[PDB]
Amino acid sequence: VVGGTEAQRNSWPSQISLQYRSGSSWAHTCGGTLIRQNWVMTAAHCVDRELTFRVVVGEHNLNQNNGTEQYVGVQKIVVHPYWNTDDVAAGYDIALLRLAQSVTLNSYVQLGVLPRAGTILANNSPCYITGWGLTRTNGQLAQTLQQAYLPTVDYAICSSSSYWGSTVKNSMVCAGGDGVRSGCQGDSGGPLHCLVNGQYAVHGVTSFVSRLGCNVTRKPTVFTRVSAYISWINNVIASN
Ligand code: NA
Repeated sequence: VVGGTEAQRNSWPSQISLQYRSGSSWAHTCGGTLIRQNWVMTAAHCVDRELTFRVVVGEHNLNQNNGTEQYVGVQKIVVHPYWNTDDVAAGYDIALLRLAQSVTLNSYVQLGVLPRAGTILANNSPCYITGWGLTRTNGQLAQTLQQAYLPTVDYAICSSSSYWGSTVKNSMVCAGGDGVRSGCQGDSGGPLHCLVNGQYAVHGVTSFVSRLGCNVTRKPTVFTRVSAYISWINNVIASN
């Protein structure tokens, strides 16, 4: 997350770290959101690689013991059937991971709340992106969980030529684009939390940013619109 601030350690209890085995150790690769005690929602492109994955919940500082982490293997990966790895702009960048064991809920570990199906945010709605992503374009991962304030940018605007043009679809949400704050590598798969009717819900799964750099003016970060996939998600969890 570029231009973020460190999160309080109990602000975003549905945030997870998806990590892969790198030698004798694990490295953070992307984010995701706990949606059942044994299911996580992330971006399809995060699990393109044939790696060994684990999920970490109750994480805050990636490089120190917090005393709150639970570590759980990934048992099954279900990617959206229409996902196409060499066409992120077509959409369907979403995947569900069934965990090996169900995690225990507490103040650091809670299920993310999903919007009702069809829900679209008005232009300029207050949202936060969270994650451990690069803190600068071509920079390094944050140590501690970051959050950044990113107002939504409605489809009519984000799909205009000076923004994203036709590359953005109705099945996506755009947020930010001020050139100071944005998503960045390592944030992918992570939540966009938006405050609606007093309650934060996860409206977005971080999907892409410009190749020109993470925080570029009029290129808001693009997220998969969770409220477009509610039935998909339910169908998958019901059938697995
Ligand atoms: Na830690």
